Amino acid sequence: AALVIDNGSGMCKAGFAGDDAPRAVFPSIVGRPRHQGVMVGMGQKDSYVGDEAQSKRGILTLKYPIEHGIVTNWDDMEKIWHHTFYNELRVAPEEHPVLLTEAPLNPKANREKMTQIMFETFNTPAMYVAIQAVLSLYASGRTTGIVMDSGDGVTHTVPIYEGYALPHAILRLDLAGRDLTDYLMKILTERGYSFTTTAEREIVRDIKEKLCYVALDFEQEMATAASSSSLEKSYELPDGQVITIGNERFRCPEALFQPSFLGMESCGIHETTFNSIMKCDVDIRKDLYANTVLSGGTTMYPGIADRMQKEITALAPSTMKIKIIAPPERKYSVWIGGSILASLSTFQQMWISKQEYDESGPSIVHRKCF
Amino acid sequence: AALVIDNGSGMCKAGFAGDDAPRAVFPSIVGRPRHQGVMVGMGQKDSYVGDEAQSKRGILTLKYPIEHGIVTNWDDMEKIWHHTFYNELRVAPEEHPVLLTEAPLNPKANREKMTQIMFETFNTPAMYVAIQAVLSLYASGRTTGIVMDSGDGVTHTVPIYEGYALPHAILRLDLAGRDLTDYLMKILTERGYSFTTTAEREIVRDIKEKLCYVALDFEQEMATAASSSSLEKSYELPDGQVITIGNERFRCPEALFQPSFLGMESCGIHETTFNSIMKCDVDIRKDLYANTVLSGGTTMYPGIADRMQKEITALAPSTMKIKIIAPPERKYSVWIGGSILASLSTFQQMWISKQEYDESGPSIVHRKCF
Amino acid sequence: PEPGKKPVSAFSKKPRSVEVAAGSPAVFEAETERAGVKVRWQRGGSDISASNKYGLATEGTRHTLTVREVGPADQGSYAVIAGSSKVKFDLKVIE
Amino acid sequence: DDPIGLFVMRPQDGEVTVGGSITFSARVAGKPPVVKWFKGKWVDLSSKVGQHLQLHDSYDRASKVYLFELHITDAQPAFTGSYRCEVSTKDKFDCSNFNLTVHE
Repeated sequence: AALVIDNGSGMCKAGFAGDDAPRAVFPSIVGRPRHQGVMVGMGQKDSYVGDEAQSKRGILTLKYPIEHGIVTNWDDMEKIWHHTFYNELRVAPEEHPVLLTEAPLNPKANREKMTQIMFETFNTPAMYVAIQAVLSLYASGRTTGIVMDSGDGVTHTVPIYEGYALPHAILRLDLAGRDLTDYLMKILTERGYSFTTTAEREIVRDIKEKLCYVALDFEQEMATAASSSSLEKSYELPDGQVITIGNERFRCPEALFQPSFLGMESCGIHETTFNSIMKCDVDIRKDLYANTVLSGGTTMYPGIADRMQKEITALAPSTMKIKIIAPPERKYSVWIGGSILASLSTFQQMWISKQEYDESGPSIVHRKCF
Repeated sequence: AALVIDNGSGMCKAGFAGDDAPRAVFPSIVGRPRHQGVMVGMGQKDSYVGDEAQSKRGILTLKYPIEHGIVTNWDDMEKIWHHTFYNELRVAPEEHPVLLTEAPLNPKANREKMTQIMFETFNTPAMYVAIQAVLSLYASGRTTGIVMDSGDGVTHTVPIYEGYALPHAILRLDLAGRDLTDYLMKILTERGYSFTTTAEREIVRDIKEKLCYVALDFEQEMATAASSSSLEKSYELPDGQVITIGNERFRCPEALFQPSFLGMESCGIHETTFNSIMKCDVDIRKDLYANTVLSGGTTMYPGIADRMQKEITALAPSTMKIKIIAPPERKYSVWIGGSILASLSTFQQMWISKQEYDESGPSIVHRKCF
Repeated sequence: PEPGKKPVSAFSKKPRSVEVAAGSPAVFEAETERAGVKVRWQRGGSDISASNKYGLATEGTRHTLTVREVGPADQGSYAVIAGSSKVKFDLKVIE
Repeated sequence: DDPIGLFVMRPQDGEVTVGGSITFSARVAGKPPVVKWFKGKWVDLSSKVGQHLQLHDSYDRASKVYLFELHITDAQPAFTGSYRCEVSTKDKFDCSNFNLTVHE
């Protein structure tokens, strides 16, 4: 077999290569005791990792190891990896090569240190760092196209033509699901509800993933929000407090579409996709439009595909039809790409060996891969 | 007197004919209020023009009136011209003829509209639209040669023989200093520094102008960047942030020489100069190589002449010696050409009159000039 | 009817399917007629090599594959290739 | 004896128990000199900075000497080995070899 780990922001997905579903799914968080404990039966347990933290969320102060696709603290990640291999996978790192998924045009330190910790902290014969846009391209089954990959961490676009890549054409976008959560908490305050605590920060996120949905047209629903009848639903907190939301829930996902609410100059996800397409060759543009692939944590809400389709069709030229494919479970697609990628015999030759690292150094990662 | 305006990408240089230094030097930008203001007593100045915008740069969303030598919005240009004639020049358009400099193979509408605004917006007895390659030739003082003109607008090559020009032989190149700035901002992101705002866009350009220099050999310095000592310097931003760069500074200027980093098929500046020479007659080729003249915004960095000299000498036949004349202050040479061109008595007869425009029509520009 | 005779087989003994309990060890024995060739093992998604979680025992013409971590995710098919000859077998898991 | 190096004070060998704290330092005579810490051969300690390992550089005006320090806390058995201290300046290069051992 082989080991596949998804290190995307918020959730850590782990499993075995060659399997349709991963063994371990838990959030990537480290919880420490903010408050002083006054008991005599405790082992004190200073650090908590994984879903255990979720149960003990109120007392603990949650910290995310990974911010904007960049890990702030390396030993927290190590605890997470230790937790994934032993607690749910119940396997040794030595046993198989391990595949990690990384976003395009990511900083050099993250690839070099990540391989260094994987080789030193967990002993493994070989490991490989892959790019999300290329893996989705193979999953799609197309040799030519444009891939917009938006993960929990950062949204990226990477067009491809017949095996040739265009670095200039690749555009990185700073909009992500986690960012929406910060916008969402910020938007709640003006309605009279305020959350300034990390444990309760998750609660708004929980609301966002099931209660929130994407409006066919933002302006029309907001307008009809004044006379809300079906736009308001009741959310039950563990606390027992009752929360009712209306137009507030659908205007949150909107910010990806309309960054102006955020306060940032940069254009939304549909405009950025168009920009990337323009950079690309005119001949290959036509299949780019008809095979747009949606992925990541924030692409889950229904109606995104319909809103994107009309918006891309309107701004884009009508010379060719616009088709968008948005399959369910796209959130887990990145992990899936990792498992399929590691399932290829050709790929095994390609893994970055421990011996190669020691002989040449960390800087060889850019040299070996794209 | 006479009025000379250099409408290049980024900066607008204005002054009086016969002077060795222009009166006004500020960026050609438009500033508008991105965010709504909450104050009483403000004039609510919706539009800001010139250096005033630079002072109030953070809140304002800067927009460039001129893109790739093409003006996107005509009214904004009028505001710039208004600002240059009144605010720094402190003179009326009526008072003197006005000379504008324009790149070769530029669209008809830009010359026709530009004259129309110059005549109808600002009242002047006459105006003329000149071509940069011919003006540089006169500045050089030579009847025969090949002119390589590169600047903020775009790189242009125009060969000349004894007063006769060859339109077919003129080649336009899409590489410019502004393009390098976009490449540069794109390159900074991989390191871990990201700029997505127009206001901070200028700051990387500022870094490029003095910190950056052209390496004799790209591969050699990049190779020795591993153990960088003197290669890395600290740049101070208005923000209060410390930026350190190394091999990154010299690789940016390299792209004009080596477009492959950009990803484009088109050859670099030394190859393009060569291509233009090939188009020209073999007999006149011999003085073309020894009479190469460098002018424009992106030719400022030291060592360009030395790198061009060896590359042209190596690629070109050994049948003739290679000499390149690149005097200091070549950035302002284009503006200088405009001021000197206006100065000659013969030229004044040649200006495109208001009466002629009104009678014959806008299409006379090609008819009257080259 | 099917072809009368198969090409020159690389396995003296063909691994045979077996049934195992959930979480219990699984052991397969395979043999090859010709020595000097390495035998590669493949699982219904990933290749198998001498590493932990899996055990390869090779001696002479005999190759042994042992899996002690086999469970619900191993249900599917296994493929084993020796030189130019390919043969596959099915592992059944009952919960 | 031997040529005069950049280090006024050469690093000294030290042994520490598990979960203990050990500090190693090197002094360089007076722009700021570049100092690299290496483990065993091709391993750079600067890329291993975290909870276990910290780096700190300071200047003492009275002696005109720069003090470079390596901080090791919560030491583990895997940290036992040979460490190299390399300091470079614009005009001269020099280094020293020392061993960190953790026992029991």
